[PDB]
Amino acid sequence: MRECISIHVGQAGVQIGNACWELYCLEHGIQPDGQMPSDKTIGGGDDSFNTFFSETGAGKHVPRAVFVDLEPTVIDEVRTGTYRQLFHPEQLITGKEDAANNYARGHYTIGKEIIDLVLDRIRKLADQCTGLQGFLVFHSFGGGTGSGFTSLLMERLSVDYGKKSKLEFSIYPAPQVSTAVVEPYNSILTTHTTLEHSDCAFMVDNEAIYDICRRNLDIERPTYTNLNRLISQIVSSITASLRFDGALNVDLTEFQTNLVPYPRIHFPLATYAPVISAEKAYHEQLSVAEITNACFEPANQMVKCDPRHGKYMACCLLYRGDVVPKDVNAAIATIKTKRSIQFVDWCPTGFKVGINYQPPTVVPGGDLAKVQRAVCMLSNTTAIAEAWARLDHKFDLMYAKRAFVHWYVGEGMEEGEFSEAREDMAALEKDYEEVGVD
Amino acid sequence: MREIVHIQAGQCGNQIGAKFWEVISDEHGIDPTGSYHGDSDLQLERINVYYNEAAGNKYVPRAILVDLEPGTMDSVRSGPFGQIFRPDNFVFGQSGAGNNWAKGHYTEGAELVDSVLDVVRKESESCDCLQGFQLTHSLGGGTGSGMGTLLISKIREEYPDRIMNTFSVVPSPKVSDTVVEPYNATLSVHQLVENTDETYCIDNEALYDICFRTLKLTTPTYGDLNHLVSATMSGVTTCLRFPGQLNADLRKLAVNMVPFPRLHFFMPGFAPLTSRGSQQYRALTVPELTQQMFDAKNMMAACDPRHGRYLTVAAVFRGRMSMKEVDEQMLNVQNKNSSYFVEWIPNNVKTAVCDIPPRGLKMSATFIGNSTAIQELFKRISEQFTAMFRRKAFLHWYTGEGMDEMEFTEAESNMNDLVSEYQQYQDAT
Amino acid sequence: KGKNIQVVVRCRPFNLAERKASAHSIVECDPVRKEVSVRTGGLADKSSRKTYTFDMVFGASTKQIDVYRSVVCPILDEVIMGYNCTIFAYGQTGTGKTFTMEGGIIPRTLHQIFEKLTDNGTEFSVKVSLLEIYNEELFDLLNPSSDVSERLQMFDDPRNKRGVIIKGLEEITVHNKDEVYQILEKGAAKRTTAATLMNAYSSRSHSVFSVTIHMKETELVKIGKLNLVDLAGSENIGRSGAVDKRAREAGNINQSLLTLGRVITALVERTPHVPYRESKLTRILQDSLGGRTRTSIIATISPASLNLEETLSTLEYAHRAKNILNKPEVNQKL
Ligand SMILES: Nc1nc2c(ncn2[C@@H]2O[C@H](COP(=O)(O)CP(=O)(O)OP(=O)(O)O)[C@@H](O)[C@H]2O)c(=O)[nH]1
Ligand SMILES: Nc1nc2c(ncn2[C@@H]2O[C@H](COP(=O)(O)CP(=O)(O)OP(=O)(O)O)[C@@H](O)[C@H]2O)c(=O)[nH]1
Ligand SMILES: O=C1CCc2cc(-c3ccc(C(F)(F)F)cc3)ccc2N1
Ligand SMILES: [Mg+2]
Ligand SMILES: [Mg+2]
Repeated sequence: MRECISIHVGQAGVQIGNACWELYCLEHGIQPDGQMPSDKTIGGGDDSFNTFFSETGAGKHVPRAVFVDLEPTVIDEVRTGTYRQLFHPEQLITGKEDAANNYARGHYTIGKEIIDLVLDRIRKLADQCTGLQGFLVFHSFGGGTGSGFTSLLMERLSVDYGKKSKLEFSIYPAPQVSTAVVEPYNSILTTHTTLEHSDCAFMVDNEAIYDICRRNLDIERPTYTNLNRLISQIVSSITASLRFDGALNVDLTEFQTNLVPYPRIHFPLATYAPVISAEKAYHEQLSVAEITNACFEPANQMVKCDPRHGKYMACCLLYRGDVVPKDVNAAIATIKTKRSIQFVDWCPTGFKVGINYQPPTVVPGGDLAKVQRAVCMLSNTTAIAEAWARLDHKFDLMYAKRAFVHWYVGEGMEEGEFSEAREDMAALEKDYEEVGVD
Repeated sequence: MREIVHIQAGQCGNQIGAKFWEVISDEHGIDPTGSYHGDSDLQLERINVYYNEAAGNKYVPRAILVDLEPGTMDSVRSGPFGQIFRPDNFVFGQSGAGNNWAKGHYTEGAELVDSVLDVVRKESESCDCLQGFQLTHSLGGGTGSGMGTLLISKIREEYPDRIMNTFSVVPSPKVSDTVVEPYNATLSVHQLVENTDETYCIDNEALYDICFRTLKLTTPTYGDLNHLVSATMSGVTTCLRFPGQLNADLRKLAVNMVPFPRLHFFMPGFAPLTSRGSQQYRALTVPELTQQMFDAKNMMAACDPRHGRYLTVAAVFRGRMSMKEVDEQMLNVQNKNSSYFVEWIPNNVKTAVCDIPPRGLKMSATFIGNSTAIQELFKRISEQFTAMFRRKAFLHWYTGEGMDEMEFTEAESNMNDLVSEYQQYQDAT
Repeated sequence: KGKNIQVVVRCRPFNLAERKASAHSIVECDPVRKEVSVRTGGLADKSSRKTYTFDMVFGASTKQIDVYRSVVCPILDEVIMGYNCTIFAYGQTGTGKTFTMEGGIIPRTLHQIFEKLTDNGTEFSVKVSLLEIYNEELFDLLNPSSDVSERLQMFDDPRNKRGVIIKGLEEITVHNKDEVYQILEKGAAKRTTAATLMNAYSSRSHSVFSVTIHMKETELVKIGKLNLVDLAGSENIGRSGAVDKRAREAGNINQSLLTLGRVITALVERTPHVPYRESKLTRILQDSLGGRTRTSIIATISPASLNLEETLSTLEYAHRAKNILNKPEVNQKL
């Protein structure tokens, strides 16, 4: 049916997306060659199929994805990989010159050359393809490439497409530690401007997620890939719902519109539950209540937050595996009765949530065991804003240092823009607070 | 690609740079034919980009041979892997600096231009762009300095675009063969520092002491230490050039390293740092490398890490690291000292993991930071020069050198200005 | 000591380019107030305002001559005393660096200088120089006789640590006004820097014009010196879309402007180290920085809302400038 294409920015963007795609191939059972020895994709090109790839050739499935990188390094890996055989060279592009970590310079210097090719490349696919319900963006806040690239991308994409939805899965520097000095500069500067253009932005708790996942793992270490693995699987679940109707399938975006009362709130924070480590998956069979409850607990929360602190204007539920609404209701009563999750006065209603027939999607070689149901929720809290602030302060300090200016100025970027980022952040925090208050 | 030209010059560097290139060549594992012995494609490509392929798929090393005296190169050529370099590639002035930064400087330049131009043209042709150039020489010794001074300006001058790092041994403050010897260096370096974006220097004495002590050998060998140094350099090249799970571009890192391009340079650090017996026998635990690096001993130059302050420290791990190893290492640093960590900037340290663990030990790290004490110490040396100035010995020779006194004074002067910032570095955490 | 460094702000009449821009004048100049107010918006819409009070404030309306009179005439007397004085123009080109230099300012000045001196009746000589600082390199405009770059090196003359000596440049003295003009015309051509896409003309290079006057009267001998500095400004490369070289050069200066802002914040700091030597300009400037030299700054700003950064940047600057304590001393010599 509908096809979606994913964009990867930075080394991180590609890698993460890479996880996504292969998962898709596996889930379809389409061979990494791109033409599955398995029969053609489900329902022929299913909506899932088409988004993942298209059957052309015919009898070949080629994924709908564009991989972009300033630095040749990561993309070259792709070329190496078997998946590469699947991906026709058109899809995969590499860039000679890396970010190396300047949002502005990478953005300006790299972006100009790259954009034309990419836009064309995407364009052709876009033209050929029926279209995307939306497309996913991958990139790294920390990575210069993601920063610079995204900024360039956002405006252009926004301007051109307009209607087409945009979603960005971004990596938010863990408050625990940046990667670079640069990263705070990059992140804040890049993020604020782009975000406004973007419908919503997503950030990751590297620390929180890594800690949580790792702890869930009860593993000395998660693999970066493994970490990605979690990301992919959840996404796949997301795709699955829209792609294939579950017990309840909803327009994800349309629901999302419901979900976010405001464009002002680009995105509600989203969670996936139950929080499943491999071990966690092992430990229990999730129940509707269990998953929800688990989800509520911050341990579930990939982001480190006090869900208590934030209000819940509303939350969404995704369902995977078999589900019966009765159970849902039971969960509902449990949740509703439970004080702990606070509901904003504004939205009296939890609704709505959706259920998927198919059991939750998993990333291939998934570390975690399968869970009967998978769920995702959106909540809007002040606290989430706070996290941004948390990063912001360090950046602010940097600004105070006024160190890491002439690199930016070489890029001709101002302080004022940065200040604007800060002020916008403050804006935004205020807005978040305002909305956050019930 | 983005090959960088390797330069050996100064007698020191006549060894030392040569050692670096050769060892790097060893790192190449390309057979002496210049074909690639090494099966590994990955190394092969990376090396291959580095080394232009002669027919027979020979690898043309990116290097120039500079002779204080022509014999020196001869020894080099007679030395191993003479074959790998095509004799055409290098040429050296017979004269050399002569021990004199200025004297060498003036004399050398005429020769320098001819040699530089040909190679540079080739090199420029060779890769679409070079990341930069590396220089090996001993500033402390007269020629490294003498050649460097002349060479650096033009060479840097040629491409403002290119970013170059220079290597020179700094004279050991502990002792000098002659007072004059560091003198030649000082003017060279002083001029050099502004000229060159990046300088990497290790005090000879400390390296010798550390090397020797660690070695528990009677003495550190010149070559061996050079080898060690070259090893230090090699990892950086190898890791950056090579894929890495996390790889940082030079331009990032470099820009990153200075809390902004005003800070001229950062002083090198090597990891793992261990004693000869210790390191050889011992294997690094994940935390292990960090700890060694952390301690004063780690720094090639002798500095008290407290005395110095780190604008930033960067280490490149080579090979994979566990993320919790990442966590542990990072955590320790902040914990260890408030002052050690820069207050201003959290995550002071950056690290990248080399995609492939180095030949030999799986994990390797580099140290980044500055030693406050060391820089200050050096300035003191200039003061020693000043005292010498009271002597005003060999003013005439300097006159022959043609350098003005004022350059001397200013050269110290600028340094003096800078040095007091150096303390400031320590002052800031 | 010294009088505090004098800072005046001038808001340009909306540039025609501004008009093409359809730039809107956020900027309000209340010359009575000597207040200039900028619609920041803050986060909010530029209902929000940021208001500064200035030593002297000129709205767009302010006539050029007037400005000069108010700023130059008092300086000229200091020159005759033996003062060393410096006036630097910062701001936007639209704001009228170019508006100011196209007309005087320079041609007017040499005429008046002779008139005041000769009426003074002091036996005097007048020597002029004109150099441009381009990409951190010095180039002699003034003497086409001299090279495109004057042989430029600078050392400390021990009398003033900040005090410096620029070897090789020559100012040629002429008692008459006229000779000066002839030079003046010549100098200008050399001076001219690159034009920009955005602006018909731009100053690629900072221009430094210096007039030295030797005076003798019955015996007291005084030397007066005036430096007229015209800022070189950069535009965002990205905005410009300028050729990479052009962008690079702009970036260098632009970045240099940050460096300039860095030193300035140090001056405010009264921090132990002032990064004069990090720029040839600030090294040359160096003794002037709150120094013995009597210094005035003319910051030009565009009412246009469009350039937030420059408006903000100027505002920040104006605060910083005051902080440094200017010790103009009349350098009267007998
Ligand atoms: N979601 C993930 N984030 C990662 C992963 N590995 C690193 N990172 C994060 O990504 C950030 C670094 O960004 P990138 O590697 O994408 C760099 P980028 O190509 O955008 O620019 P440069 O490398 O500076 O040229 C930093 O915050 C890391 O913590 C990973 O496997 N997944
Ligand atoms: N660590 C090392 N230091 C060395 C070595 N050889 C010399 N040196 C030091 O370098 C300095 C001498 O410089 P050079 O060896 O480069 C002599 P150069 O050709 O530069 O000039 P001339 O004096 O004209 O011969 C001096 O401080 C020595 O102690 C070496 O192999 N290793
Ligand atoms: O194109 C232009 C106009 C001039 C300008 C001034 C500044 C500045 C001026 C003054 C300060 C300080 F001194 F107040 F710090 C800081 C920045 C920064 C950028 C620019 N760019
Ligand atoms: Mg990257
Ligand atoms: Mg020698």
